[PDB]
Amino acid sequence: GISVMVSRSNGTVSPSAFLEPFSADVWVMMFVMLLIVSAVAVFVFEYFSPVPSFTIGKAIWLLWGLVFNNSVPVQNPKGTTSKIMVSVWAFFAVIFLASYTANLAAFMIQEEYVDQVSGLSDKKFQRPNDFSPPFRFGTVPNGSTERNIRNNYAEMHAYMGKFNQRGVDDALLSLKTGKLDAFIYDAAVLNYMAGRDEGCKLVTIGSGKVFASTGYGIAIQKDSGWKRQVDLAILQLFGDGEMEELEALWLTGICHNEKNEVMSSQLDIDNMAGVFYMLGAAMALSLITFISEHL
Amino acid sequence: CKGFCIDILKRLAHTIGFSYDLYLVTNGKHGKKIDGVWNGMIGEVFYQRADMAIGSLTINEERSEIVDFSVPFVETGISVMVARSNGTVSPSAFLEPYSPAVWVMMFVMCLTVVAVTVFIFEYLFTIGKSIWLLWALVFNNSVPVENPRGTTSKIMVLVWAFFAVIFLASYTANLAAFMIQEEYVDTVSGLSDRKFQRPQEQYPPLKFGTVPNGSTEKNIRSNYPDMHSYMVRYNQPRVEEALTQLKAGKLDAFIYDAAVLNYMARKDEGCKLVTIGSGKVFATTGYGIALHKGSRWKRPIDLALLQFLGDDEIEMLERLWLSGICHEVMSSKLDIDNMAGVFYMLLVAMGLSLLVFAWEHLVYWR
Amino acid sequence: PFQSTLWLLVGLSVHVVAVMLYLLDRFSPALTLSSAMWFSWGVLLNSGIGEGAPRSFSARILGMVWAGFAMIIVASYTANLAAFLVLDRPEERITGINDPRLRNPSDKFIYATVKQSSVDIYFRRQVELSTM
Amino acid sequence: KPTLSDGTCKEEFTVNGDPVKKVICTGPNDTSPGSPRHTVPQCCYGFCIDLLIKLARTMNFTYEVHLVADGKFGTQERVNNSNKKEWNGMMGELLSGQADMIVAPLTINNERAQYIEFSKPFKYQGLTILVKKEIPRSTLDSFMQPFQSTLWLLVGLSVHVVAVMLYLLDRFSPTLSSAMWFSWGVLLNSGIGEGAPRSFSARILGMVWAGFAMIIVASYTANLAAFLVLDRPEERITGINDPRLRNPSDKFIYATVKQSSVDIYFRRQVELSTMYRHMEKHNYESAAEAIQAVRDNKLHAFIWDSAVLEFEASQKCDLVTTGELFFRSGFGIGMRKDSPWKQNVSLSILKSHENGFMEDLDKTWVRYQECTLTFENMAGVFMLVAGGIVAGIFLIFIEIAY
Amino acid sequence: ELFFRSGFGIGMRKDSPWKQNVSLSILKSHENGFMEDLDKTWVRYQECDSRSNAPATLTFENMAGVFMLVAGGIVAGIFLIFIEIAYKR
Ligand SMILES: *[C@@H]1O[C@H](CO)[C@@H](O[C@@H]2O[C@H](CO)[C@@H](O)[C@H](O)[C@H]2NC(C)=O)[C@H](O)[C@H]1NC(C)=O
Ligand SMILES: *[C@@H]1O[C@H](CO)[C@@H](O)[C@H](O)[C@H]1NC(C)=O
Ligand SMILES: *[C@@H]1O[C@H](CO)[C@@H](O)[C@H](O)[C@H]1NC(C)=O
Ligand SMILES: *[C@@H]1O[C@H](CO)[C@@H](O)[C@H](O)[C@H]1NC(C)=O
Ligand SMILES: *[C@@H]1O[C@H](CO)[C@@H](O)[C@H](O)[C@H]1NC(C)=O
Ligand SMILES: N[C@@H](CCC(=O)O)C(=O)O
Ligand SMILES: N[C@@H](CCC(=O)O)C(=O)O
Repeated sequence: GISVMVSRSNGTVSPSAFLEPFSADVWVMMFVMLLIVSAVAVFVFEYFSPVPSFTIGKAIWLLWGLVFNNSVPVQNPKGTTSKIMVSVWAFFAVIFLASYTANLAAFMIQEEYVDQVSGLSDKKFQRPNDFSPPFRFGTVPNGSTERNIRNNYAEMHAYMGKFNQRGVDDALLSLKTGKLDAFIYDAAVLNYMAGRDEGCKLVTIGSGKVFASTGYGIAIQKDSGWKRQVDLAILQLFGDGEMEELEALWLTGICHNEKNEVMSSQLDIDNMAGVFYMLGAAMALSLITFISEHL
Repeated sequence: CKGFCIDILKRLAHTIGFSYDLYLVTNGKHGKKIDGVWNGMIGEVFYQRADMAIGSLTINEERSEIVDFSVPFVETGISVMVARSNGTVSPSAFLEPYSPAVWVMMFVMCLTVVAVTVFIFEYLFTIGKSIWLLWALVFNNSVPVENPRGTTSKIMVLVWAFFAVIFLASYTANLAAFMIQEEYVDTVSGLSDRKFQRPQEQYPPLKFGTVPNGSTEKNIRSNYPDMHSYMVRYNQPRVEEALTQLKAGKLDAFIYDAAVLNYMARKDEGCKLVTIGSGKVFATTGYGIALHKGSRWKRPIDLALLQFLGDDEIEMLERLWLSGICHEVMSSKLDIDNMAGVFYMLLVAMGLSLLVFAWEHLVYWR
Repeated sequence: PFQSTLWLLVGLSVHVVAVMLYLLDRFSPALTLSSAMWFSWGVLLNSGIGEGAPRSFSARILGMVWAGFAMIIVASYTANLAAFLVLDRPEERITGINDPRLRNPSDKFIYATVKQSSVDIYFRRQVELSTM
Repeated sequence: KPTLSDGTCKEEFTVNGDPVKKVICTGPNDTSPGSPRHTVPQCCYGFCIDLLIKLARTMNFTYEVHLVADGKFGTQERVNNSNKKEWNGMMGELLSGQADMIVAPLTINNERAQYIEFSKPFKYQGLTILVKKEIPRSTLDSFMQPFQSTLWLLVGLSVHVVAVMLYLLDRFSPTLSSAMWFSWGVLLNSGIGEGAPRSFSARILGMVWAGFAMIIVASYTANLAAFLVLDRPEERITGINDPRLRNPSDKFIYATVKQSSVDIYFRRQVELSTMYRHMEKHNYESAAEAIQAVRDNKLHAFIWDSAVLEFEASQKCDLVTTGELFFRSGFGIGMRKDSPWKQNVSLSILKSHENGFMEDLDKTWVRYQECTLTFENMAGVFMLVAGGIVAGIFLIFIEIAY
Repeated sequence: ELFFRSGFGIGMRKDSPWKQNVSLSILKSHENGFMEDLDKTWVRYQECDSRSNAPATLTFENMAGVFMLVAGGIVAGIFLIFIEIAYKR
């Protein structure tokens, strides 16, 4: 058919990767549990027991500083029954924090990467003159894979003129260098090249996706007499299983590009973008409360 | 009749040329001596009631003195098969995921810094109050500690605080990597273990047995007479009947030839039966075709069997017939035994504390 | 993550270590018995309650090793919980036509197709697969 | 090994304390490698020699050991004139009358089985491939793998900007030193400083800031606990039928030892003609030369006996074996067809298998040798401590002067 | 994995006048996107997802003992109050 090749080096990180553990319930409904224990301790456990002042404001600060690891200065209450309640809550923080780390490591062992393109109808191919420094793609001329594009997508055929390789061997070199980003060719060869490349640095878009399914064949002379006898011979090889052996002997590759397990990843600003914008809401959240605090 | 051995027989008759007529023997099995006579596939060849005895026959020394075998085509010995136990990990993994040099060098950095942060406090705090602080940051701030009062002494502990996070965060990462992928620890060794030779000297009486009237019993009787007398009470009349005993929990180990136990250990539902030694074989003697001691067919057969091994025709027959599924790690709870390594760390400290207590107490007297 | 027998031993080990901290410090040349108890729990549970601290040098070294046993037990807990979430995966499935369960079928396994179709013709002209 | 000046071999002892048994070997000094050489007595000892002394006592004969002249194992070569075929090496001296027995590792074949009679094998084995281990361990030299240099550029900027704001909201509501020490305390989790958010505005920003610190540490641990598991730079040959072997890529050089039995195995098959001709121009003369080539990266694979390659793997500890056995044929003592010792030799090998005698010869001569984070991968985390001490000292002199 | 690859096809009797133009309309339809459009509407509407490794998220029903522990201890201290004051009384 027709397939597209890419470099697989850049990939695409997954933003907002920290709120997947737990859900919108265990986060939100923990605050009310925080506010209940704090209110009960100050007004019942501490007030009605013997042994300067322990208001609600310092109590919520204390119980907030144990869930996020003991890091902030606090004040501890008095009385025997008050410390028992605080100690139990500290045993809830250990379980809550420990499971969060263990669960997060599970999601980053079995992560999945997405392609930068979806096919031959993506806007990067159809309209390349409206983006950042434009996408680079090209194909070897004088072939079937160029005649099909020239009839259906003549708008992008003109843009493909500048990028025009002169061989499959040469085009695979410029992909690793960076002179072009995509290579459009036939699917029976690009699959073999990707499966016989060291380091697994070349992959096919769509995990083996075709777009104009037309197989090979023998070009006999027109109105010949050998056509029927050849067809029955080819159809006989399929029945005996003599075609799979030939594929195993010649068309076998070693790279496991089918497996999507990315060999580790490095966190960057784009990857770690949600955490900073979580603080972004707090940049003006206190500033908004600054004006209302006067009244 | 069909099988792995029969496919060998058809090729030999095709590549050499002769006519045969198989017939099952009813007198015995595999051959045995009753002090004067032989019964089975060996006695018939010995008494000239047949010419060859193809099948699963083991090359021996007692048998090879009356009949002549051929080139072996399948390896075979003795092995022990036991039920798969719970996943066992090394208890010493509490301190293993590191190096002795890391902890040897761990305290040489602290000893220098504690002196520096105290000496620099003289210019504008005892040593005992310095070790109690800098060491405490390593295991997370959870113990009351004194703090300095200098605009530069606070800077040094910031550097130490940064190193504390890296050490703790990395330690819990290596431990997960070790407990995700690992290898199971074996339980028993082969026939030379102490549970077999003298089983009556341990509180749990190990239960094992084998099918009588074979070659894997004559081997045991003439080498380990002490073990043989104990196995008399534990005998089974069939291989499949003995396998249910392991499933039912009655027996603990089954001693049989390796070429059969390996097949039974692969063709299984759930694959909870394993062979001790990960494929350990004792007294290695392959199979063979018995002949008439003068059969004159020995040389053509041997050159025919050795020709198949030159090609890969025998290898194909192994893939077609002798192949199975689930030829690994287990999620096991920690339990006391696996975590018992770290409890010994505290035991030494309790004993060491008393000796230091006696040192201070006695020197104060004088 | 931990067996029920191991958790009860951790709780029992807190009192035993704490009880002789008071004995060790008092006899040697002052923290009350109840004040020592808050010290042991605070270290294990990471809570920030209490103020009592050991005074004797011999008493310090015991309450100092205990702060290392508290970190190991917590660290081992989160490493095992990362093994009950990523290691729950068995492996048993049919792999193509070359699977042993198909070449040599048993009575417990049953497979079939649709009568009078292309698959019937495929399984007749091949003589090696004459057993299924 | 060479003998002493006196003439007798050195007296050595085993680990248990049993002296080893040695004989006198009279072979060529260097097997004439382009230059003539005479024969000098030497010392021989090993698995097969220890087995030879057992047969002499049992069968009551006398022996004298001499090495092969050229040094090969045996194959059939054609004379230049006509097509007269004669054997060469250790296999061609048995038929010529210069030897009566061969106690050495000889694979039981079919070509040599038509001229001599072997015995029941005394060791079952197979063929396997040998490669060289690469990338001994992950480097991890810099601890900043999870967070690129861009992260630390602004994370350290984030603590300062949040610190100055903490001084602003509380002050102008119904200092710098107090605010700065509190901000760094949460990030690194150090119990220092007494500054607290007394005002309401400073509290709401401080509570959120505590959440940010926990997230950074949690992400750091998860990345390090996931990168270690997902570390697999696959380079294994996976035995035979690998695409890199059936179809050579002109950059993978693999060979074996001349003559021997691997050459016979590859020449008979016609589907292996495309790979036999590749290594026909790279075959070495001895196993010891091929092993050294692997270490020096002048060779990439080696096809030889499993019983030998699995002894060098546990000794060198720098190269490893990989693949699956694909030619099962044991060893065997070779004799002429008219020898009368054939039956007794074969009956004295089956008995030793079942007596446990051939387990002592395996423990003594084969199975005795078996070759985390550590200092490496964390040298960077050590220099910051020293750098902090050195940098801090200079500021102290200014502090004293201030 | 697939082990017998042979596609479909419109069957016609031998000596049929339509045997050429039927086989030329199919080739053109492949290259015009028509047969990659019938696949979209009739064969390729996803309805249920698959198992990409074992990703597990934690919900409230997963954490019952943890939250009932603090809720089960808030009443334990109330009983302690009635006996803590009893020490002075
Ligand atoms: C192989 O062993 C057999 C049996 O041990 C030997 O045959 C015996 O040889 C002794 C020698 O004098 C005779 O007295 C016996 O009568 C023989 N037969 C038996 C049954 O013992 C045979 O000689 C050995 N082979 C060689 C080459 O010596
Ligand atoms: C393609 O056709 C053009 C025009 O005929 C010719 O110049 C060129 O050499 C051909 N081949 C390639 C690879 O462009
Ligand atoms: C073994 O042989 C004895 C000989 O009498 C016989 O009684 C016994 O049943 C046999 N056991 C078997 C074949 O399992
Ligand atoms: C073994 O050899 C010795 C040496 O000549 C000789 O006495 C005889 O052949 C044998 N001795 C025995 C069988 O006692
Ligand atoms: C097929 O097309 C050709 C030209 O378009 C036409 O002449 C012919 O009649 C067509 N076939 C049939 C069966 O009508
Ligand atoms: N598979 C194509 C190669 C040429 C091309 O893709 O341009 C053909 O044979 O026509
Ligand atoms: N199958 C082997 C062993 C039988 C057994 O262990 O009883 C034989 O024929 O001798």
